[PDB]
Amino acid sequence: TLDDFLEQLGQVRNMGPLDELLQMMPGAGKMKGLKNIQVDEKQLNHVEAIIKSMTVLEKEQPDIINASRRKRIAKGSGTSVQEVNRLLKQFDEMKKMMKQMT
Amino acid sequence: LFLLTVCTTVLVSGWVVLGWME
RNA sequence: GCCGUGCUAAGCGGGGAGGUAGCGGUGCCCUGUACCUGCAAUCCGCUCUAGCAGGGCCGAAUCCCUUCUCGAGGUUCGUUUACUUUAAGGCCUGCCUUAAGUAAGUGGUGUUGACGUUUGGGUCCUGCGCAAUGGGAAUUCAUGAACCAUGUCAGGUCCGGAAGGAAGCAGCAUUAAGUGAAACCUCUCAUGUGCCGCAGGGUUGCCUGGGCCGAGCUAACUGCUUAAGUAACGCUAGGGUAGCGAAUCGACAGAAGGUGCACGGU
Repeated sequence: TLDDFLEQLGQVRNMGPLDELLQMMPGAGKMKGLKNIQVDEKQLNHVEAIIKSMTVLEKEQPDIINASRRKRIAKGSGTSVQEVNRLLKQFDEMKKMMKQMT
Repeated sequence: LFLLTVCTTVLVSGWVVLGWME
């Protein structure tokens, strides 16, 4: 859920240098992908604000988040709307990859 | 095992931040 | 005529009833055995009178005919008596459906006096009226809202060099939305809550039981009595049948009489 997504971005900022993993310790580059470009991010990080605006119910069941709920979340994070819709699509592909492996 | 799980989670978060096509 | 030897006729069962215009037979019955065969029942062969045809036995006669007597039986009509079948006719009789009244057997209830004396319980139907208390709400406490209440909104977010604003989520009140807990105060509907307000139907038409006083009603199942109703089982007419009678035909037994011819001898 979104409470877990923020924790992953929060732990990335906590333990991440030069987008490590990606040879952060040598530091030259260094971006692990290459790359970088960051790769993420000055906007993926905001990702934290969108999940923060959600309720406890909305976080536990993201399938309940529709038009009237989205419009409320966007106004509380000062977003729109395409940036939040991007974060949720990325999270959907993550759980598909998590259940398939470990 | 727990440590491994944590690492995996972190990786997933990083990927999300990067963004990528479906 | 008396004797000897022959032949003919007759005969070799009859009767009753029906039928046929009769007279017969075949058939049915009555008496007996008393020759044979062809015909006879939509009757058939006849019509005087004889069964048609054909054949065998006996012969004038105790064994041929006639008549009286006796009487097995056929038929018909009528009465008294018994049985069977069928139908009217009716309070003899079975039975519908019954009116009135009373007696005993049983229950019961109430009609008269229902006076009068006793009591308990119950009823108990219609209709309206009402409160009760039985249910449904305000109310109250508790709780109580990511996004589309609110109050208070830490922390992230934005505008900005600052002073000051923007978006307003988590959380926590109260209140919407609700939720839970019980009950005064508040609304609403009402059951033996009261029959408390009353009317009508019986205010005694009752329901029930018990102690009672002469009729009563009811089961009128039984008794007596009187009056109605259907028809046959038990009653009356016709038919058949037995003990009765009349009529008319008649087997059988028995009595009285009548029935020929040829030749030879004399």
